[PDB]
Amino acid sequence: GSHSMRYFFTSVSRPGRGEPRFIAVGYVDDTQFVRFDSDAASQRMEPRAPWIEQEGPEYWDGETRKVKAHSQTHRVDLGTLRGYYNQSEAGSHTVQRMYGCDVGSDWRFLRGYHQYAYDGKDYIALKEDLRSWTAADMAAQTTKHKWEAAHVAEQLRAYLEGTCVEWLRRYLENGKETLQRTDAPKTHMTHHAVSDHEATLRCWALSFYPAEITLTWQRDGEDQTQDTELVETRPAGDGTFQKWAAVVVPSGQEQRYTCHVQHEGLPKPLTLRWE
Amino acid sequence: MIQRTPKIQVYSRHPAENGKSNFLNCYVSGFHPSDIEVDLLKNGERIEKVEHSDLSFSKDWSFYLLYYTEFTPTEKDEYACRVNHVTLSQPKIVKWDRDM
Amino acid sequence: KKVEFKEPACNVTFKSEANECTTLIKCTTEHEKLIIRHKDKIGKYAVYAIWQPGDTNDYNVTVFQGENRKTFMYKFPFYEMCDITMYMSKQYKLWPPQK
Amino acid sequence: LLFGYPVYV
Repeated sequence: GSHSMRYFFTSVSRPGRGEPRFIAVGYVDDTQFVRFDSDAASQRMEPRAPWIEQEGPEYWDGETRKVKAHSQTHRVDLGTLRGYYNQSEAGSHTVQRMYGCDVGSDWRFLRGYHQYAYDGKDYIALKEDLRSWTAADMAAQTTKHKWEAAHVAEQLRAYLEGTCVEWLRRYLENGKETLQRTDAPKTHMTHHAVSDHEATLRCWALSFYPAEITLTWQRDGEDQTQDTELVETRPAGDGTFQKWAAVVVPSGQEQRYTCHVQHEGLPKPLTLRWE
Repeated sequence: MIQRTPKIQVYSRHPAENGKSNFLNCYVSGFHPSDIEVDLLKNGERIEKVEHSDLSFSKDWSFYLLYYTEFTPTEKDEYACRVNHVTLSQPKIVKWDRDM
Repeated sequence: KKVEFKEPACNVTFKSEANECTTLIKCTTEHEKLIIRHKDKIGKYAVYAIWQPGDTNDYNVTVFQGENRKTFMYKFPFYEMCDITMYMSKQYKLWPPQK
Repeated sequence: LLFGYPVYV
């Protein structure tokens, strides 16, 4: 199957109250494996998945040094950005960064990513060809120019198509029991009386992995929509995910509706009918 | 700047049964800035033993966090999640309806 | 030139994940290096796996120093710990897994 | 594994 590795970085300035709050987290597909929190006692990159603990001291010392370097750069970025936008030295601002790679079913490089956001808005992003940048405003243009001269894209391309993919494969193997698995959803339907004229039918999908899933309602065959409510897929806390889809139906007509579940772990789509 | 109101989902890890240990989850997502206050309440009172996931975010840069605590459902006890964000004028309270 | 090998320091930890009992055997040594062997796995720092009723309870660790080495054999009560670790999944009959 | 080249905006 296809897999991905992603690192997410968030740095928030808190002027007058010490250094910015920096949080870094690493993911392989839908499971987190490492984190770094500037406010944590350790001040070390820390494991968030037992399988990453198979990496030795050199890994942890090396990743700790590199994550602190990322923290340091973002600390400077916050200063640079407020300067770029002529903002007050007393306000709180946020810089976010994400980068990573995807591999196809062959586990060979598929695509790479490297982008930034300032105060919740796109700032600059590496394009798909991994050779050009996408800058929004004037400020981002300044950054772009600097990165082009510093050959940042060239170094990222080498990483994304090389080290990134190679280590992703290493992780996939070292944590195969959890990463290369598929947990089919456990499904059931609930009924909720809303009035003596109608009721809410809710289709649940629980304990599934990966997070990708499709839940849809149909009536006597036709596809229901706009009448169906969906919630964002959410974490159960045990490494698995949940999701539900609902539809308001007229009392006595419940059995006319059907829920359809599509998931990687299901040999074939599921169909649930109430009662 | 950019400000997004947090979406809030309060639910249990497993379908709830009185007497069986379970986990109460409060998943907050789609918010920005990251500064947010989240408390899990039992009969209106704040639960002290509450842990949360490491701050992360989606493709649109909006943040998401999972707050959780181990609890044993009772027929009487009421649980809820209290969230306050810059986007919220007052704390928002989403009750655990135990519908699953 | 000879070596009076010290026994490696090993710790076995358990984590409930997706209703399976994951096990992690992590060890250290003051010597050059070590190799942990459990089931079909080998590791210089730790060995990760999912433990299910019927699985082996053995592991061994070899410490090295130059051209010298010594292997230490171990048994561990994996079921006992997994049973404790999977308490919540057991309530909903999600553990032990189907044989 | 983390990218090892420090980058500044």
